[PDB]
Amino acid sequence: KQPSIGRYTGKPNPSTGKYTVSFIEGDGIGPEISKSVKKIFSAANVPIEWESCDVSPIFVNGLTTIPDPAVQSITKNLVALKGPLATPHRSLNLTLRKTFGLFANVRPAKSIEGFKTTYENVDLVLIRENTEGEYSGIEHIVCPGVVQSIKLITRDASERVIRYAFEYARAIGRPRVIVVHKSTIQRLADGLFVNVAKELSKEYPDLTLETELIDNSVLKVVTNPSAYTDAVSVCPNLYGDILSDLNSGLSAGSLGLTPSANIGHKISIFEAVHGSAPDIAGQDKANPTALLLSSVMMLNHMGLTNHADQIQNAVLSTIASGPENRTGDLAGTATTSSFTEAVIKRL
Amino acid sequence: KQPSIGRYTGKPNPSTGKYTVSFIEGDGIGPEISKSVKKIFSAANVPIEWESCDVSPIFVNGLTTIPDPAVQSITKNLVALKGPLATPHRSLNLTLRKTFGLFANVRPAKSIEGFKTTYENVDLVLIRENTEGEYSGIEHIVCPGVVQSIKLITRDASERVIRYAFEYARAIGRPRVIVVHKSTIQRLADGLFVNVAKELSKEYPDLTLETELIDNSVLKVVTNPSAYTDAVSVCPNLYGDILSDLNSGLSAGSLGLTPSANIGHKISIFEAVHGSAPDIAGQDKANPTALLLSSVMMLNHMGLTNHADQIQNAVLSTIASGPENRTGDLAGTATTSSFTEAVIKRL
Amino acid sequence: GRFTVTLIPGDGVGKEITDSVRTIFEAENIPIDWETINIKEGVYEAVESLKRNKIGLKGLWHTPADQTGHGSLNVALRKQLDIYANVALFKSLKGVKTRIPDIDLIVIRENTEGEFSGLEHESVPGVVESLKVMTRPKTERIARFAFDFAKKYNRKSVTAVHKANIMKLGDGLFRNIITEIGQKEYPDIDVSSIIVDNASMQAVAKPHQFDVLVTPSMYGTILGNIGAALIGGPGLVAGANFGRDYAVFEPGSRHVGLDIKGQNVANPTAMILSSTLMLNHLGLNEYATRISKAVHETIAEGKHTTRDIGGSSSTTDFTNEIINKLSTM
Amino acid sequence: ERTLPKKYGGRFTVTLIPGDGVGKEITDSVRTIFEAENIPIDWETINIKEGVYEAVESLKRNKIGLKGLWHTPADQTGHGSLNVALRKQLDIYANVALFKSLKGVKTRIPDIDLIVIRENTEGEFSGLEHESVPGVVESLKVMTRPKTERIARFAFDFAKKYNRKSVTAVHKANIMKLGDGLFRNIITEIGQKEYPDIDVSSIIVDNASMQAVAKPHQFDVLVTPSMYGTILGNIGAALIGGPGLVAGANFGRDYAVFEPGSRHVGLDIKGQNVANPTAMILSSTLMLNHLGLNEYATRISKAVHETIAEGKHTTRDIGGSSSTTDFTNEIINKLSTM
Ligand SMILES: Nc1ncnc2c1ncn2[C@@H]1O[C@H](COP(=O)(O)O)[C@@H](O)[C@H]1O
Ligand SMILES: Nc1ncnc2c1ncn2[C@@H]1O[C@H](COP(=O)(O)O)[C@@H](O)[C@H]1O
Repeated sequence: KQPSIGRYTGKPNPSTGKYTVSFIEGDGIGPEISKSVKKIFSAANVPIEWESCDVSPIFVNGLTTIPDPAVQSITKNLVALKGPLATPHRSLNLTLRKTFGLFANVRPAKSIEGFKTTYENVDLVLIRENTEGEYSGIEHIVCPGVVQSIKLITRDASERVIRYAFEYARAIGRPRVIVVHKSTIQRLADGLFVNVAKELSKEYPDLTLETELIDNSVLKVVTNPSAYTDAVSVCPNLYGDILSDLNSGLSAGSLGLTPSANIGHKISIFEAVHGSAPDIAGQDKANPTALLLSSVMMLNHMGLTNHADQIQNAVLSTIASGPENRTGDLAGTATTSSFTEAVIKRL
Repeated sequence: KQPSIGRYTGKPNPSTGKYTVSFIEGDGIGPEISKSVKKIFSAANVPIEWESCDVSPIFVNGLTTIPDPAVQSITKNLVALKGPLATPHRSLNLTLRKTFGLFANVRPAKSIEGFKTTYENVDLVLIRENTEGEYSGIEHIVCPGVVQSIKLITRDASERVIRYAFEYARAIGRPRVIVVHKSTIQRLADGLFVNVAKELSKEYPDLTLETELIDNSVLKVVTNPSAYTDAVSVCPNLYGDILSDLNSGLSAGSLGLTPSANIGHKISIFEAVHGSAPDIAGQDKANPTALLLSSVMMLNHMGLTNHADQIQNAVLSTIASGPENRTGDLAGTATTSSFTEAVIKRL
Repeated sequence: GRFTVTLIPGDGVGKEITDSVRTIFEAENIPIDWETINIKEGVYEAVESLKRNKIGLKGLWHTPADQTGHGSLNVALRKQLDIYANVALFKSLKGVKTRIPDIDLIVIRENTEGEFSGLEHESVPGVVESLKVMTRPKTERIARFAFDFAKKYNRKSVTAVHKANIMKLGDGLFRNIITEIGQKEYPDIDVSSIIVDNASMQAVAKPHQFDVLVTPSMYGTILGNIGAALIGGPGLVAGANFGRDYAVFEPGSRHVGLDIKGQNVANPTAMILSSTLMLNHLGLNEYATRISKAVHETIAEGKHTTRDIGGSSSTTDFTNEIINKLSTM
Repeated sequence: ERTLPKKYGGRFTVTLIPGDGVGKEITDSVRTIFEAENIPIDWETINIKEGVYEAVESLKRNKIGLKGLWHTPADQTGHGSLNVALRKQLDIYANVALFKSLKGVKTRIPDIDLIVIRENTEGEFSGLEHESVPGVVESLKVMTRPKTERIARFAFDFAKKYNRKSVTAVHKANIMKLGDGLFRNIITEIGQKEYPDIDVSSIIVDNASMQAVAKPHQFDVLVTPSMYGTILGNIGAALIGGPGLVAGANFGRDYAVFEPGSRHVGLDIKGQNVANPTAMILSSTLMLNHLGLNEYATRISKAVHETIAEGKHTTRDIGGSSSTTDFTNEIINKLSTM
């Protein structure tokens, strides 16, 4: 059972056996990294047809809006899979969450088989509040040389993230769920977050709730990543933004391998978190793995367990073993091209 | 029909024909001013028995609380009539509103027959938000020589005051209802208040909604008080606190004649707004008129129209004509004693 | 020998009421030349002008109440020039029927801070916070200005209006700093406090007890309008704004008169009188002493006075009586 | 000169605040090494709910202190840091933590040497918060030019004094454009027109966190507001072995308080004599260098440095089996033969 909170409303397009999913190839290495996914998906017989759309921003009322073509598409099919895009007057990614009601960032960082980094056995899962907190637009110049940035924390916004965390922890069979905070000096703000978890704790008795200060969350994770391999950590916007980029640093030393999932109430977008890599674009050197894993995340969110496990457990995860495969970013010699067919083989 | 918003839940005590009302004689001239009311009420055959209680504060958890005796009493009988009390660690009047959910101050200022002041034909009615606004406890020292006092304005708190105003304006047959504000420079704060009135405006089509800046509300009222004799003005906490004390200044030059009503959702307290006048206490010189009129405002709130109009239209209002009556504060020569019997005569 | 002053007619009766002054000025051949400006964000050009000339004479601009409205830009002008002190002069006039007569009080307000700090936000929908800033520096400043002013114009009493019993930090700081530096400097002057609501009541009922009132932005708008009414109306009130470097003179009552624009019904007493304040400032004041007596006598002398005082004359006619009385002094 | 450190005929009087958790044991370790080296300092030692007053008052007399960490509640009616209270009330505005790896310690990335300077009194540690309506909470984060210019110069001054070539400002200025913006500017701004010899740069806190864990050698000195310093701090703490190896110090204009650079109480192992005093001792040496001794400091640091490099006899958390007691005595032993 997938998490009740951001539940996909299936419905395959009655005319075809398939489900509809918006793409958003994105720019840069996006196109190549993209059709790489389309092919691998084809081969495995995924009940999915691609409705690619363009999120290049309009500017209705000076405030950057996202095109109707893409809005209608994405609101319709309750799911989308975007690759990386450039930096085109109101964060593109921000107006993307605001127009689709996305409120939770899910960020896993797991060690990759056959790619040696300094940290080992790192298998981490973190849910981050992506609505409020330190990252509300609210800041003021109270006088000449004095500024206030205002951190906003509400029970409503907290409740629904903390829920998805309990429910996601359950959906992937992890016993523990840790609320990262700093009630120490942010008594009210972080205190509310923590209490809301403590109160929700009771209607999820199969999971055990722990509370940790970022202090320790960062100390302990870096000394020993595996202590959280039964994790799922929930935390407010800032701690989340840092811990997730940190976790990735532990798992892979960069974030060219990291997948993210942006869960909204009825919609949800799944993206790779690396950049547009404009300088490697077209030359067929990109590494689909990142986006590819977001595809898996998406599959599971949709309910297509069998396909997800198929494309992940076998394929990519396994084909990233043997340096004739792999890509330039992992010592490997293979091209985006050869990685994709080399993948589909064990597909 | 009395205003839906703070509706009294009647129920006369089945054993007696009467309704139960908590008193709170208060201190200072309170006792004398009080039984003055008890007598006048007796004479007119009011369906009311007095359950006097003491609000002398406890201090549960350093935070000043109000005694159980008085709480039970007042929560029970859904109404109380307090006289003036002294200055005993958390405003006594404040913890009085917070523990009984009082949220709206109703303040009328009308010229008195046979007492000449500088302003004439002043008949004013003002409803004031007594929950939030400038008067929330929220203030901060942002650094060495810099302070923030925070004005809080919410739709929930605004809605229910603005409602009682439309509904009270209706209940006393005034066509116009004016929202005093300063959207000019407090765009969001006062803007929200104003919009909430403008939106409520529609579900009260018998009344006409106007909007005025305190700028004009104070300018116009002082140049010509009568321009608002079809008034009922609603406004946020601060503008309210000032305009009401101002209105009284116009009507009587002090506030020894001013009655207030503090409306809560299910409870409601009716008090005189003058002080404890400790130096005139016992000597029988006080002036019940103030509290007495609050009695009237209570009667109406309870539904006892006939009695209220009786005790107001005749009595006091009329007995305050002839200097042999009246009290020392109005040139008169009469005592609290003689004022009360002199009243009951035309009662 | 020729000053170049800034002229900002502004909205409403602004344009007419300024003209009245121009006419009385050239008819008295006063050695000043107007640099005159008109305007949505060219409130820039007003600032830039005043920064050159240092001195200005202006009416009021209009301010929207809607959400996508632009914002005062009367305050913008002051904040951007740090013209932090407003003085309004409420002195009753001989030929004017008022409910309480022989009244003479001054209201000094801080212009750049307080509830005019214009910091506000909406946390969640339907919940709005407006932040009111109060700072020691800006407050010590106005405090001294007020006392300095009271000393210069032989005023005996200075009273701080506040709500310090509720906003213990904000208005508290204000009340302290004032009384505090009226005791260790300016000991010759009587310092006191008064709570804004109670102040409002005394002002309307027994105004003679007040001399000078110092207030934060808001309370000054309120006591201001009480004073405006007390003496006849917004058309009789001289006003001036001061900073360290600049000075802008405007009506002390602060009303636009949008409704009677172009009708030539308006009363220029306000504008002219604060115009005389400006003369005294840039040292002329032979003229000021002069043309004030002109308008003072004109309005005391029954009819020929303008509509709102109880006359039937137009702005045009009232102006010409002044220039007439003036031509025989 | 009522403003130098308490001193009477050659003897400094330093403040000692053991504090909660392994505090009491870890301080003792220093005492012992101190009298065994016959260092001319006398401890004025204090213990404590709001007598955080007496700590302040003491430090105001002596000017210098050596302390562990106090414990801080997470519950709603808890008292509040009072580690920060101490600093705010003395305007000890600058925290320095020293993350330099040690010879005898197994770490995942070796040969690492970076410093994290954080502002102590401001930022998210300003402790201004309120609940407007029920369920809605705002925490206000203050950033002011004066407090920021101050730390900025302290950082550069520090980097110059200890021949550090690079200074990097950690921020989130892309989102909190005013708050962290001001911080990033003021730093880079006054690293360009003063301190031109030093390399100034910025880095976004999240990305900084990632580089720190994956490729830490690229960093030299990091300047941060209160929060980011706690975070990068703990990354650095882990990188070198743990919280027990990190020297720390706090500086104000008039006072100086020396504490562990990692900031952990060790509540769980209180009284067990398992704790590691390297942290305390090393920051204790920092204090000696400060009040001018430092023959001693140079000395007793080499002692602990060699002790832990020399395999067994080291304390539990480094990979040894010795107790706090035993580790201390190896230092005093090595010391007795120098
Ligand atoms: N020159 C003037 N003389 C007399 N009254 C004026 C003058 N200008 C404006 N007013 C008054 O102020 C009001 C206009 O200000 P407001 O309603 O705030 O725009 C009108 O009701 C007029 O009665
Ligand atoms: N003084 C210390 N030296 C080294 N490690 C410590 C020290 N205090 C605590 N720790 C470690 O940090 C963890 C607890 O840290 P804390 O956040 O202070 O409770 C424990 O598992 C200890 O292993």
